[PDB]
Amino acid sequence: DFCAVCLNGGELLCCDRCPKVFHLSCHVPALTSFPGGEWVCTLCRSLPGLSMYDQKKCEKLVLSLCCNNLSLPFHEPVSPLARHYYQIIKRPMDLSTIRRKLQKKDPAHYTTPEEVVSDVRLMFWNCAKFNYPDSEVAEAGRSLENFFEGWLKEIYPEKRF
Ligand SMILES: [Zn+2]
Ligand SMILES: [Zn+2]
Repeated sequence: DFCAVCLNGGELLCCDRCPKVFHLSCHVPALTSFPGGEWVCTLCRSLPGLSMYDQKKCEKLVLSLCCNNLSLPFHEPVSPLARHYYQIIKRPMDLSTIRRKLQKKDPAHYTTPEEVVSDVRLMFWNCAKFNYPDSEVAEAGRSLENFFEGWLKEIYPEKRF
């Protein structure tokens, strides 16, 4: 009943192989039209810039982040009006920036999975550098990073990073 990424209702696409449902633009990659049917989400699929193999793996990683309820504070960039944020944080990073750079036409498209992982960790580092350690946001960032580091060993057991 609820999009797995933004937790809002409306016109939702169901994945056949898992309970998850998505707004078309909340899925990764975003869909621009509905499918006829028998559709499976990026998490349940099989198989310059990223190789097609790494593209799908990094899409699984980024969608796992977006679908986890702890990622909500990190879905969009911080408002540049936000007091002191852009003075402390010289390299802001957020999941809408990561999503966009996963698109192969993007002029800053990722070329290696290490680049994707470096941005994710940059996001967690900025969170802990700016937010009060007992803020709700800082707690969500620490807990989400533990999820991410676990998925990394699951999706790329071989790579060191
Ligand atoms: Zn959504
Ligand atoms: Zn699924």
